[PDB]
Amino acid sequence: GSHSMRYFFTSVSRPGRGEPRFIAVGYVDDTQFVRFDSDAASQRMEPRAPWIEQEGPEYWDGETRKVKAHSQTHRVDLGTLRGYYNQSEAGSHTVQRMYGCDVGSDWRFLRGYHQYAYDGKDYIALKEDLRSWTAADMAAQTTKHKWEAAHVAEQLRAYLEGTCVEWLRRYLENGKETLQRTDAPKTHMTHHAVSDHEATLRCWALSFYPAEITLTWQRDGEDQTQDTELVETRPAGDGTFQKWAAVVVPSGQEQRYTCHVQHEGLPKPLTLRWE
Amino acid sequence: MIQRTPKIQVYSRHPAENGKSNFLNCYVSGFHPSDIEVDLLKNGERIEKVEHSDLSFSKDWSFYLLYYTEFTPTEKDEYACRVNHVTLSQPKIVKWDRDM
Amino acid sequence: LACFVLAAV
Repeated sequence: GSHSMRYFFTSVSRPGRGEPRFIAVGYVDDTQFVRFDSDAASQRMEPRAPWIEQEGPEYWDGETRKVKAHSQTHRVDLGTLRGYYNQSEAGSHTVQRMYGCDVGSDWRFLRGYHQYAYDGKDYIALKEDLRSWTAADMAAQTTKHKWEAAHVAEQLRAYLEGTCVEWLRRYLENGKETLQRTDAPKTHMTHHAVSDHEATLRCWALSFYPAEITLTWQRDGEDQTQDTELVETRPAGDGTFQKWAAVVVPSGQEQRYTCHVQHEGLPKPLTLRWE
Repeated sequence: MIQRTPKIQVYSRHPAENGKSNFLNCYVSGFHPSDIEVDLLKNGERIEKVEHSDLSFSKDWSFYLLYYTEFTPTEKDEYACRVNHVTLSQPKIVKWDRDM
Repeated sequence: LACFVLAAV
């Protein structure tokens, strides 16, 4: 199916406590393969997947240079943004950056992303046409003008439509065994009394890859939001994912309900009924 | 300043069997800012040999982290995850329930 | 492979 490569960077200011924390991670789809942490020993970009280990020192030296620069840039940024908003050097602030590309099933380019957040909210984002900017406010407008004058969009387009995609293809090949795998969910249901007239039915999806999945509850074969609970998809710690969906029901009515499961490891959607 | 309260899920990597070794996980997500305290407890006492993922975040900029430790569940031993965050009046302790 | 476009805000 379709695939993606994304890099995430977090920079956090530590007033009265020295340099800002800087963490970077790179993902192919839902698999992380690289990391950089300002708080760790190496001060280098480190591999977090088997299929990236084969890259030579040229790769590691260069990516280490690159990410350190990202770090420097964000360090200046934090100072700049505090001024933009006339904030004090008492509070800690956060800068977040995310960029990457999507490729369709043909591994051809599909979409490009470059987004920037200050203190947990949109600041400036590159639009889908990769030629224009969305600025959250007038402070971000200043930044927009800077990046239009310096023609940053055009620089990003080259990367997102070229380098980003070409290297994603390379990881997909070298990591074929894992990245091109599809683990279908193992499913089961649980039942718990809530009072003596209500009971909870919980629909479980385990050991699946990738993480994209849909769990819906139907009642008499009709979709049911209402008394339903959907937890955030979670990592098992072994490359697979987990998720459950629950519904509270009147005792004696359990058989009215069915959980439906959609996942690309499943040729046909699963329908589950209690027992 | 966006403040988001962490969602906490405590659970095992593989289905739990008393006497068979496994991993205990604590997954905190949807929070902001990033400063967060995450501890795994056995019978109320904190566990030292715990690892964690590299900080990352979702489409909405909220953070998520996985804390995990190797363990062997038993009938008697109680596990929990203790989490502290500026959005919390007091630390939140979420017990592991295998039969969820 | 990461990007080498680093424009400051």
